[PDB]
Amino acid sequence: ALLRILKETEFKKIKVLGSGAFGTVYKGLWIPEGEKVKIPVAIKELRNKEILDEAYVMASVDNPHVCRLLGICLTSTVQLIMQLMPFGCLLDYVREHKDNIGSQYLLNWCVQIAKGMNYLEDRRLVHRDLAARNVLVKTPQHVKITDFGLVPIKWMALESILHRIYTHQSDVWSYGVTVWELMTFGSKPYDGIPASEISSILEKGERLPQPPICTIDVYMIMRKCWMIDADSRPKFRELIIEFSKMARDPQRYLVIQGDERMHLPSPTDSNFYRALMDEE
Amino acid sequence: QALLRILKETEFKKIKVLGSGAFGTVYKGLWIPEGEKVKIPVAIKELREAPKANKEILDEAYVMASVDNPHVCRLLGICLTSTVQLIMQLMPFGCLLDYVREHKDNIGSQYLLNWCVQIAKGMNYLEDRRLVHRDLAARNVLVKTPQHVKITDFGLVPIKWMALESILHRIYTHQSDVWSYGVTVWELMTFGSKPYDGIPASEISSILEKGERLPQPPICTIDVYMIMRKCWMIDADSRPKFRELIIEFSKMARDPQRYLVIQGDERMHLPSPTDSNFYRALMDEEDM
Ligand SMILES: Nc1ncnc2c1ncn2[C@@H]1O[C@H](COP(=O)(O)OP(=O)(O)NP(=O)(O)O)[C@@H](O)[C@H]1O
Ligand SMILES: Nc1ncnc2c1ncn2[C@@H]1O[C@H](COP(=O)(O)OP(=O)(O)NP(=O)(O)O)[C@@H](O)[C@H]1O
Ligand SMILES: O=C(Nc1nccs1)[C@@H](c1cc(F)ccc1O)N1Cc2ccccc2C1=O
Ligand SMILES: O=C(Nc1nccs1)[C@@H](c1cc(F)ccc1O)N1Cc2ccccc2C1=O
Ligand SMILES: [Mg+2]
Ligand SMILES: [Mg+2]
Repeated sequence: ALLRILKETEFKKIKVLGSGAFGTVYKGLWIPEGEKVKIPVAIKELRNKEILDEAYVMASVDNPHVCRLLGICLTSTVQLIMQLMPFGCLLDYVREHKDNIGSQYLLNWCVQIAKGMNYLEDRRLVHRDLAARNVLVKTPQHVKITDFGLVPIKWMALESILHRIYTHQSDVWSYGVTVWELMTFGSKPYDGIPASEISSILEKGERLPQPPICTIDVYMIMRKCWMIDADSRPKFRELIIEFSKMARDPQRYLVIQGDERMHLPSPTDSNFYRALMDEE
Repeated sequence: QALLRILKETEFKKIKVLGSGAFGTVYKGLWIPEGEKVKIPVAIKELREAPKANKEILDEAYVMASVDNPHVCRLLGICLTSTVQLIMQLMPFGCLLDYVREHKDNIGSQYLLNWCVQIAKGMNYLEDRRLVHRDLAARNVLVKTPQHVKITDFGLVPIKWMALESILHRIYTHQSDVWSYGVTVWELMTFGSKPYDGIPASEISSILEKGERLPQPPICTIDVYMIMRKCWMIDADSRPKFRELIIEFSKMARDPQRYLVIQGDERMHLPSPTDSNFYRALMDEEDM
């Protein structure tokens, strides 16, 4: 219904964008038959036709902060088509802007990721791979969650490392690590520590260090996501409220040098961005 | 208002040339948001002739940057260089004239009538905003997707699209726009034929007073051609209103094969919901 079955003669892979746990992402072109136009798309080639049933679920998501699977091609290697995000993922974005971000942008991203994760919770889809690399930037003012519903030890809750149980509260943990990535401008969590040892350091009660720009107010939220008791860590609905609260007074909760001249887009610039690449 | 972004050079680059018109050349361009590594496709119209003049160009730019309708194009930005350059969204399918030419006979009756409805909706919106188009023609109707057209280059010599009272006097009205709307419909129904082909433009004024109009397109039933002819009546106030045209064409679009006789109209692909959602998610996320 909302998933278009494509045939191989309708799209072309052009450039490789990256590789992850399961799949390689290409920049591609959609070639509508009978037409002379070439529309850019993102294609994930993976590494059971029932997969069609899985595809229908991701084609059925409806939220401004959740990516939708647009099409699939099954003739050979399973290929999936979704809208291409020219800004790439949020992780690469925040690294390349380590010097010019701003508290207003950072806190709003936390709101948007929480909104998307709450939507997935309402639909009872567990992400199982939330991380800054799986948050796509449509525009700098608008981020979207991807590759949900399907090796990454440093984002997994303790109950996911020891036992293989992924819950919405396990997603809350990975949400906490995702915020940490943003607040550290794309730092690698537990840098230098082998993944084999992360299981053990968490039971000793060691967490990720406090980001230098974070007040304790925001750091308490992050740490609250990493509590060993899954049912005691925050709910996504609460995260929306807290971060939305902080976004109404951003300089009070994030201490960034020069935070006054690198703030939210002007309405003229917002209208220009929106008419050009974000009309939803 | 203040929906017009004043762009500076070095923020956009002209890449490919798309065409030239009465005053200006349109390029495919790239917007490079400052501080970013991204290349956003745009359409750029560089005018033809280069002070104080750009204060009225700016005043119109603010007006055209403020239109809000699904079937009316919006001016997005302007660059105030020697030659003024204008920025709007790039329509990769191009104008409706070239589209209907490259799909001659390959178009279904359902498509043709829907375009007439949408152009009328947009032209009625411009009337609601008290803006005279002054240049309605199939070349100034852009195809966003095949199911969605938008009006452009409004509110600013094309003798064969002008009402008689515009040729013999520079009087452009919403009712004179109704005339060019009729000529535009004729273009669509003839799959992009040239209007009054073979008659010199200097002589068009005289043939209209003698009562000669554009011929009936072979695919048009008598009902569709009668609307067209009412658009070209010498009495301006006797021509249809745009909202009446919306109602009329909407009625015919609910039974297109009753009003358009097209060979193979049963083998002519119609818009399927799966294809609609795919087109919209990729290039038409706007409300409609
Ligand atoms: N729709 C898209 N548009 C643009 N770039 C994309 C898109 N999807 C993915 N990418 C890029 O492709 C990279 C790799 O894709 P992916 O296969 O998801 O690996 P990953 O997400 O980074 N790691 P993993 O969580 O294990 O999949 C991402 O980091 C993005 O930079
Ligand atoms: N936004 C756009 N996206 C894509 N193609 C466009 C766009 N605007 C204009 N074009 C193309 O550029 C061509 C030339 O533009 P233009 O200068 O307006 O000439 P024209 O509209 O054909 N004649 P006229 O408008 O009466 O002066 C058009 O015919 C279209 O094919
Ligand atoms: O395709 C995906 N991502 C892509 N990156 C570049 C192009 S597509 C990914 C996905 C996309 C989306 F919009 C929303 C949630 C997701 O989980 N999916 C979907 C799916 C269905 C059946 C089997 C495997 C996968 C799979 O891996
Ligand atoms: O810019 C236009 N067309 C373009 N084609 C390719 C890129 S822009 C055109 C226009 C665009 C639109 F979205 C809606 C209505 C319009 O009248 N305008 C606007 C304007 C303002 C001041 C002086 C001259 C012009 C002028 O020519
Ligand atoms: Mg991924
Ligand atoms: Mg034009």
